Amino acid sequence: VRKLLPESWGFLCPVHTPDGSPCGLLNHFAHKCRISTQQSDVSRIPSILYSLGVAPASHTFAAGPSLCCVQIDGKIIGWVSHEQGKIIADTLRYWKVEGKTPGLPIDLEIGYVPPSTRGQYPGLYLFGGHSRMLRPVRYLPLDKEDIVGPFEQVYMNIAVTPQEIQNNVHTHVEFTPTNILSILANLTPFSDFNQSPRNMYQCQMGKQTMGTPGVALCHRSDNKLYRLQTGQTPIVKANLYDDYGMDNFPNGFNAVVAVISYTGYDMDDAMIINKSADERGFGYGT
Amino acid sequence: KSVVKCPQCGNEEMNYHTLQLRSADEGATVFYTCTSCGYKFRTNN
Amino acid sequence: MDISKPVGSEITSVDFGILTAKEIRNLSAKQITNPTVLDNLGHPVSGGLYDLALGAFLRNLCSTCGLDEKFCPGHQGHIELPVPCYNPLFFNQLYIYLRASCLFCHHFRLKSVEVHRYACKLRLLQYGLIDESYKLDEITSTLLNELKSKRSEYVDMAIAKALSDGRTTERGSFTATVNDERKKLVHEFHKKLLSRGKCDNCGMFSPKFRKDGFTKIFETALNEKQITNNRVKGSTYILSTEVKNILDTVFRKEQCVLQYVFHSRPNLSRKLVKADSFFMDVLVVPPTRFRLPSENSQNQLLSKVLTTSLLIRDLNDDLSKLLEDRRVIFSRLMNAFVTIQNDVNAFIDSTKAVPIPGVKQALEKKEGLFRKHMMGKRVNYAARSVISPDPNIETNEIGVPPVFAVKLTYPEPVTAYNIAELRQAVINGPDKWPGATQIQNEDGSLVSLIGMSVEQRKALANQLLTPSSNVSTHTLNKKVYRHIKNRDVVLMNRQPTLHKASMMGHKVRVLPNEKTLRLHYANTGAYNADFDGDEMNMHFPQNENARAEALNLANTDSQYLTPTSGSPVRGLIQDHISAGVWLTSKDSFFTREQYQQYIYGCIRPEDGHTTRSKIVTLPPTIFKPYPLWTGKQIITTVLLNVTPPDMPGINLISKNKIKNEYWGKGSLENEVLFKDGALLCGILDKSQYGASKYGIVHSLHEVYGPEVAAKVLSVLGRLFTNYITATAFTCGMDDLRLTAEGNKWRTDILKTSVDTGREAAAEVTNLDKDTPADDPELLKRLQEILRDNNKSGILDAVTSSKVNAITSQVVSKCVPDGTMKKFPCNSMQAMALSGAKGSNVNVSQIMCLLGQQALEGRRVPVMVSGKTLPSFKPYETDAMAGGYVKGRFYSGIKPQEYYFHCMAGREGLIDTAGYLQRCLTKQLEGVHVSYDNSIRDADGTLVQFMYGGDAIDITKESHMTQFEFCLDNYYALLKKYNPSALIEHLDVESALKYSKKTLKYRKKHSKEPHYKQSVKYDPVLAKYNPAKYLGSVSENFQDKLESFLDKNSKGVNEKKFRALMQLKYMRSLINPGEAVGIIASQSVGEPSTQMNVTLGIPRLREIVMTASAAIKTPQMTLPIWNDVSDEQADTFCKSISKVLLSEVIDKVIVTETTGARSYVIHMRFFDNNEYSEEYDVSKEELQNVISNQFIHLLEAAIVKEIKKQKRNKVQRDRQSAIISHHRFITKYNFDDESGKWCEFKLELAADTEKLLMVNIVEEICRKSIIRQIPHIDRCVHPEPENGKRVLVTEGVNFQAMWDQEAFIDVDGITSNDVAAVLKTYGVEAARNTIVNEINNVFSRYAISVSFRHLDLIADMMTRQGTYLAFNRQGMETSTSSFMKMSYETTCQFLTKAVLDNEREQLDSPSARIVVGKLNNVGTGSFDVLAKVPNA
Amino acid sequence: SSRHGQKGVCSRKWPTIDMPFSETGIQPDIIINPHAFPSRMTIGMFVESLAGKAGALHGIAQDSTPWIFNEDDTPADYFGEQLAKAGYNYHGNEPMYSGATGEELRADIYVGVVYYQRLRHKFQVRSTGPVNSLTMQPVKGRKRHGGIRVGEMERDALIGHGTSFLLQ
Amino acid sequence: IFVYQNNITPSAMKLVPSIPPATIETFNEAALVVNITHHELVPKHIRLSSDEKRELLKRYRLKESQLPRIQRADPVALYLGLKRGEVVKIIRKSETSGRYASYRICM
Ligand SMILES: [Zn+2]
Ligand SMILES: [Zn+2]
Ligand SMILES: [Zn+2]
Repeated sequence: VRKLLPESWGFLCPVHTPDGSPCGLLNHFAHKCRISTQQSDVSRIPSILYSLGVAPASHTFAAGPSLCCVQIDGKIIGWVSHEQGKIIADTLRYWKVEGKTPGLPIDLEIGYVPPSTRGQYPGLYLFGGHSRMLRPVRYLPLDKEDIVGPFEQVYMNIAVTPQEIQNNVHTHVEFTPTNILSILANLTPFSDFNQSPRNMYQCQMGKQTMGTPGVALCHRSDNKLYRLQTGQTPIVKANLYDDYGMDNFPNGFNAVVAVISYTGYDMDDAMIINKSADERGFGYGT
Repeated sequence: KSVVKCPQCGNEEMNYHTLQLRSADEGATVFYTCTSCGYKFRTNN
Repeated sequence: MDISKPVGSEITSVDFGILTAKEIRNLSAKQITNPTVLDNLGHPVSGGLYDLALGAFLRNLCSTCGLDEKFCPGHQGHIELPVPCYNPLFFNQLYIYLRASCLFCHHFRLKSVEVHRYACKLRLLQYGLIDESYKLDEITSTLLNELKSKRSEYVDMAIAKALSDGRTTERGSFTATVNDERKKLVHEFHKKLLSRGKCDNCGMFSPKFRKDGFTKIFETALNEKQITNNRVKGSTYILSTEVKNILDTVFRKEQCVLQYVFHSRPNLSRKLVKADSFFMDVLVVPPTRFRLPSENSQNQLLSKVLTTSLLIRDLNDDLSKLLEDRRVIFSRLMNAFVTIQNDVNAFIDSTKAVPIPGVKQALEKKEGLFRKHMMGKRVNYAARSVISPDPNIETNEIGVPPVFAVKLTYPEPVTAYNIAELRQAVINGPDKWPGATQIQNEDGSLVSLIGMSVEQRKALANQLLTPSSNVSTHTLNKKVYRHIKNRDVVLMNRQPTLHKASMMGHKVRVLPNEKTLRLHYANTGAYNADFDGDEMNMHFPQNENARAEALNLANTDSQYLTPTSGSPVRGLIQDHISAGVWLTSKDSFFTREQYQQYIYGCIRPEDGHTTRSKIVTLPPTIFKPYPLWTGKQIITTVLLNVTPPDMPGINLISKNKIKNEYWGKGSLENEVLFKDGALLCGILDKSQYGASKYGIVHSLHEVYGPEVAAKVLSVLGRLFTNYITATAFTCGMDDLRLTAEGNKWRTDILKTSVDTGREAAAEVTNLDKDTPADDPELLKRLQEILRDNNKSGILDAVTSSKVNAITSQVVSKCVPDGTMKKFPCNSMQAMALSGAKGSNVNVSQIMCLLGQQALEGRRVPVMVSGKTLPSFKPYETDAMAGGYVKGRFYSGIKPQEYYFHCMAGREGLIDTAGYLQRCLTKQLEGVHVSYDNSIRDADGTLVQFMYGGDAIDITKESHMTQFEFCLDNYYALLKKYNPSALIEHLDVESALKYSKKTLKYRKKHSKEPHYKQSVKYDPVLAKYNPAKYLGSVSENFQDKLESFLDKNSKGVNEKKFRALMQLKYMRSLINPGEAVGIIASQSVGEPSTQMNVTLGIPRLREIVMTASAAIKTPQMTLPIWNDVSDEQADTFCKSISKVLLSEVIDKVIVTETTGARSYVIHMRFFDNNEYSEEYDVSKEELQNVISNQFIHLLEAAIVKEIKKQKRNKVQRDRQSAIISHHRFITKYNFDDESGKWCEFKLELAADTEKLLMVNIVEEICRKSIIRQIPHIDRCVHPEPENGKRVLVTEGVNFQAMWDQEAFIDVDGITSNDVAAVLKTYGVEAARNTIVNEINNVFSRYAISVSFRHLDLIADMMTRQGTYLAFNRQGMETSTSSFMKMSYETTCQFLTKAVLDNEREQLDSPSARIVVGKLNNVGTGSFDVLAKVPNA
Repeated sequence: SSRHGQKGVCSRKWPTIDMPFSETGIQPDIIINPHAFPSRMTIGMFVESLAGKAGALHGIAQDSTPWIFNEDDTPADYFGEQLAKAGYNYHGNEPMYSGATGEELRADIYVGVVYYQRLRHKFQVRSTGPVNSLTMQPVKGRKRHGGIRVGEMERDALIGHGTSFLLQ
Repeated sequence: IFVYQNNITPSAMKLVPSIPPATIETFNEAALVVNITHHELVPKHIRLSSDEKRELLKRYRLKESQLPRIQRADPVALYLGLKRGEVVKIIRKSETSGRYASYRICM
């Protein structure tokens, strides 16, 4: 249950997870994974599925995987063939992205499950309720923002960058390959070079820093509060650093760091500081 | 026994993806979307 | 403890007993009666729980002794109970004797002649007469008076025979193995005592009793069927006074039997055992010191006893006043009998009556009293802080801050030699170092120096050394509690202290500025202590006994070789190893100034390091044009000044981790060469100094001693630090690059990897190769692989094996041949080749190729859709899609390559997230080397007759068979043993006479195997004491010496050298007093930290801890003969295999017609040519499974579901016989001409509702065996390990492999299951199966724990001739009561101790910490006796 | 700690005149060991040292959002060419001198600025003090001047050396 | 000794200890197929005389009951036919020392 499953692409962060006992269980969203919070527009979708070929569920006489079942938010709208049920599931994506249809919202989750030998149970499971997980993705015919859920994602092909789009297999592409990482995960620089246990520790040790909590500390009466005195914006920063306003909250300082065995005192994990560095207020906090 | 020629810039590399949109009676719409220059269009039947 | 306040008397033994009621009335101070604790005005009520007679309480004097709170020891009182209540510690055994006894003659119901037999068998077992109790059974109304004479005369005869033949004292002999036969016999006694119908003396019944749990008792209704014997003889809650009114009369008639049941030791006190001993008429309240308020829970439990005790006294007032009132007062008084019982239950046992914690639960578990406050204690004069790394400290020292040097203090008694340095120390005072914080005067006074000025403090410096003013203190002197100086000793200690080298004795050296403990780098390999904020405990011993042990015995220089393997665990780690690769280069040349600065910067003669009082140097390597000193010549003169003079230099030929191809063309810098102590060639590496065997530090250890070698690591630790602060060491982005040649090599082998994922796809799926990835048949078959976990494992292992071959082609070309900056100038590569930090797989993943990211033996997991990830198409045959990443940490990995690498990164963090060693060390704590060289338990019982068979120390045997090293160092080892100064005390000649009577005998034999050999002789080691007789060595050492000394032939001759290895052996003997059982059990638990059959820590769980007779996966190894072929082996595996009927059937077609339910079970097999080749099942054998085995199981499942739905001539006569045996089969047939099908009709009634009858057939066919050898599932013929032909089966049945003589070597059948080789092959074959299977659990992980530890853990587990576990069920046969009470289930061992009236000699180390004795292992294994000159 | 999972305690605040110094005269205010890098494989710290040093010279920032660099254009080539146009070394190195002996060090030492973080995280002693009321053993607790525990695993380590007066 | 085919009547097992001092031993015919003392994992077991039992107990200063124990029911002390309380000598092969003689007693 603690595993990093492949279905978490763009919804859960790979690195931002603690080490030790909450590992794998406590984990964080991606920074572009927004959560549905209001019931989406549903009442015109059964009207425009009957115009696509779906027989109504009153007088249908069908069951099982030999057909595919059309469900909107948990109720059967009707029955349609596996052939047509992918045809009437590609227009519902084409018409929700090209927003000229007055019944299909952009926030809809059209999860088509294709028929397969001993796979998942087939059907067309439309979802529009509360509390869903949603991520943005760019839809290649008529390039616009499409919003997809995890139940919808596991059967469709997105590309991580438009220089890797392969023809007749890739439907979508991502806006950027960094909307899968969390807040704290984008902010570690050159993270595609570090070993992965060393990216996960910085999500642990970036939020154990004596930084600046806020600026309104006079009107705060918190029982323990760590404030670093002279923070600096980084030279080497991500582009989401400017975007979240992390310059309002400086968590450190640009130190001239030498990689040298000179001292003898700094071997295993330990380091040293220039003595006259923090005679001048280097790393000082209260 | 189970063993038994993009028109704007000019480049042959340009992506495409087809969908059969409304029914099996019509033709699959052949969409085209560029990377070199950025012109996009479609083709039905 | 004060060393000038001795103690005369010591506890010798303890013995467990029960307070009778007469004692605790005479014992008591004042009985207390009202259930209130303290009334108003703050003063406690007199007569209650807090009482001034029970002790001083809150500034108020004791009413018994008249002392205040600081000096009153506390006093016990008692409370009266009006009825004798049960003791919940003894109700489990009272109800045994409450039963099994007739209520008329008040004997037991078992016959008195056989109750006399157990009283005579248990008398002999009180003494050391375990044999004669079995001879007593061979001794067999008038003759029973003479049979009870003959049995009793033999008991009295055998005691006086053994007591006169020096065998058993009148105190009795009580070892472990007579505690076994005693507990077995009393369990035998109590078993058939309870199972009786009538008393065999007065022949009638007695009403049976009922146990409601605790707190109550019930008798049952006597049946009307057997009341008639109660007339020809001429339910009810019974009282606790009615139970005692039987068991008094029972325990009087049968005094001669329970006198020996309730006594382990012979009863020299002649105390009669009573039934009042099982009740408790009078509680004892603890003193008021031990129940002070936090009120306290023991005052709350005693309150409800006293609250009930006044109700039941007032309820008895009406009984003195007296019919309607008599009826109600006695059904309510009897309600108060259960409640005052239920209170004293809940007082003692909180679980036998959310709740208030009782008296038992203050003792039982961890966070209790034995484990939280006796075996482990909070300590004084101790400290704890974070450690930081520190060079320049002399490797046996610790760096203590001034904040530690001021608080911690030591009692120095003043003498003539102290009063110069201890007068100045007492002037400095408490806040100056080196100072003093107190003075303890002669009369036990104590003068604190904190609130004193400098004038008063100098005045007491002259009162310090005065003659004593009193005659009573005329021999004492004042003790100044000085500060800790630089000569003191310290126990450093880091948790978890998994082995004994994690708690070492350091010298001290204060530092004047910084506020943290400081530790040298050669100690981090022992404590497992990286300096990432780790902290560790510092203990300061307070007397000269403990100072002499943390300097000589638990010293950190003594602990160079770990006792796990014998390998060194001390050495330099990261920057010193990288500096010695640069310093011992051929490029290193030093001028006259740079040479002499490096040598003095590490030697410093004024700190006591050199041995010459003048730093001697060498002539330079080059003289002209100007003199220069090579870096080989630094470490030559470094090793020349720390070595003792007039002793020759070391001769050493070793190698290192760096090959000759990294240096150039024709370099010889792989081998190191010390000749005359001079480094003539080679690079000093991790293999030389470090935790590496046979280095130069490990060779300085054997030749020059443990003090000279540990001084080298100080000097080399500073010589490689002063070289670094002038000639530094860096690693940059330049070090991570390949050439444009080397990148082109990388991007050409990695272009092969695109078709690799598809060649591995078509090979697993058994398509023909060169098929496209979008083949509709490849994609059809890859979906079937995904749906099975097993078939996906053989796809994720073939693809993994091919892309890890594309990985190795990149690495074995692009590095070192194609790296841009090269060795030694390349530094990422240098510190990986040198063992400084990193591996070669770490520089591979940076510079070449990051590789197949492996999950739990697999590739990256796949979704339901066949996609591995949203970026890839479903079911693609790409190597990149499975987790094989082509990127590196220098260039960068793609976003889908990064999500795969975060899977394997997370798994290593889940696999990161202590009781095997606890169960081991508690059983083995007292096992020590005796002075017989014969290791044995603390109570005297014997484990091994010699330690490992040779009694040599693991930490003294690393060079014992390094014979060619010692021949190069003959004149250096002869100085450290000095054989000429040892001839006067030892017998040189006699053991060498017997050393040839056995060597010449054994070579003349050994043509035969070991069941024939009448050996005629002990080995020379089990007859002569090897510590005293020279030449008494082990047989392997005698052979390996005489095999070494035979092959090669080289001013030392052939016979001066064998007379030195026989003396190096004798000094390598293990010392008498070594705590072996701890060391053997710290060398198994601590290597378990780094951890088709079970493996690892669950394998050690089954062997050591549980003694699993029902092992999880038993196997058996069958040696194939050298005559039969491999074709006669795999067709022999097919004759030993559980072939189910499920394994032979293609499909079963039922056919159900009704309208008598007609089932037509037509079952279809495979082709007869096909299942007579894969399983060797014949056509006629398959018929006899259906004829007699399948259908009778099928008929017992059709009826079983009906019972629970109520809620030609050879064939037609065969058909009629199957109908005749069975119930509702009307037709039967079988394919005789082809063996392909089988069909049998199956009728029922019509009352039966519809059965499934396919899911029945699917369950009966999986339980129907064609042929089966019992307890054996499958026989596998693997590849031949070690050149021998091995036939592994998946079960244990030794009998049925004895028939297969013609295929299997039956006298070589080894196994895996120890409790089955114990049963068929005896005790000494279970002892070898336990050693070899506790070995291959370490042989897998390349962990080499020596066989001396595995041998004692074997011989401890088989000491009783059985296979005993290391748990509480395997330690019941043990003498030490406090050992078992400190382990677990304390009050179950407490009541088994006190019912047996068990006296213990305080021999185990667990029982010498409960009572505070000195431990009998190591230093307390002998007395020290002073010779006084006059009479 | 850096932003790359590299934490380490302070050993000693090393004096400025005993620190190495470049030809430009700057002296580093953190020394990190070159051995923390191979077993940890935080190569992203090494390219922050190039990008940090090159950006302080030109007065620019650089982005470091991941996957802006292909395998073709290594950032060691993107940030090395910026260090070469400032007069500094392409490989991020700088010539430094010993602070103690004043000598030219062998290799050019790899320096640069990297963003550091100060983390947030002890020292009890006891000679004598208060004891317990039930057992007369030292009190549990740092704030109450109490002692440390010699437990059961510490007990048989003292048996295991055979030292019998240290355990007493 | 008394080798039988399948089973002895449990009331007929009342006679095999019945006559002293003449002991009666009892073995299967299916258990005596392979001699267990020929196995590679068992050592050479030799029972000690009473004059060599005492010299063992004198050298190590032992009681009779402090030795390591062998059962009376394991198949090696049924092979030799050991009566309770006589020491057997075990010539045991080791990995590091070779042969070393150890001893067990049957209780
Ligand atoms: Zn274009
Ligand atoms: Zn008192
Ligand atoms: Zn009776």
